[PDB]
Amino acid sequence: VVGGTEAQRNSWPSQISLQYRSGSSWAHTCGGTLIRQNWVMTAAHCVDRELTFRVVVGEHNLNQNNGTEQYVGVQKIVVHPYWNTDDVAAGYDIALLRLAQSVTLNSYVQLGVLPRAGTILANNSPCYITGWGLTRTNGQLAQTLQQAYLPTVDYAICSSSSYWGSTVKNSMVCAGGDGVRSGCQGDSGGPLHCLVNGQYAVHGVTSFVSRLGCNVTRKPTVFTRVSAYISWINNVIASN
Ligand SMILES: *C(=O)c1cc(N)ccc1[C@@H](OC(C)=O)C(=O)OC
Repeated sequence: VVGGTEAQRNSWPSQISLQYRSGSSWAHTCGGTLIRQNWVMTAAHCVDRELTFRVVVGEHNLNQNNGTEQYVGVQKIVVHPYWNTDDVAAGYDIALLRLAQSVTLNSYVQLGVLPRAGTILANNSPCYITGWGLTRTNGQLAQTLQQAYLPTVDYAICSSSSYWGSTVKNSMVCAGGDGVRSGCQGDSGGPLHCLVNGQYAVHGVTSFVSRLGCNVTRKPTVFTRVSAYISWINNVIASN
């Protein structure tokens, strides 16, 4: 997260760290959202590599023991059938991770609330991006969970030429694009939490920023629109 502020410990308790085994250590790669005590939602992109992955719930500082962590193995990964590694701008940047165990829910560990199917937000809707990603373009990961206020930008503006054009599809949410605040690599997979009827709900799974840089005026961060996937997400869980 470019241009963000440290989050309070308990603000975003559905945030996870997606980590891979890196020699004899574990490194953060992605975010995600805990959606069931045994299921995480992230981006397909985050699991293109055939690596050994773990989930961290209740994470605040990547490098220090918070006294609130739970560390859980990934038992099965289910990527969207239409995801293609070579075409992110096609969309379907969505994955569901089944965990090797159910996590215990407490103040640091809650489920993410998903929108109703089909739900589209109005332009300039109040949303936050969270995550441990890079804090400048070509910079380094954050140690503590960062948040940025990132209002939405509706599809008609986002798909205009001076924005993303045709790169962006109505299966995606765009948010931000001020030049100052963004998602950045390491936030892929994470949540875009948006305030609807006085409750924060996860409308976005972080997908991409510009090759030109993370914080680029009129290049909003692009999310997979969760409301487009609710039938698929339910259909996976009921059967897996
Ligand atoms: C996501 O964590 C990530 C990581 C790496 N190494 C490259 C790209 C990405 C995505 O970044 C974000 C901000 O989502 C990405 O831009 O995918 C196209």
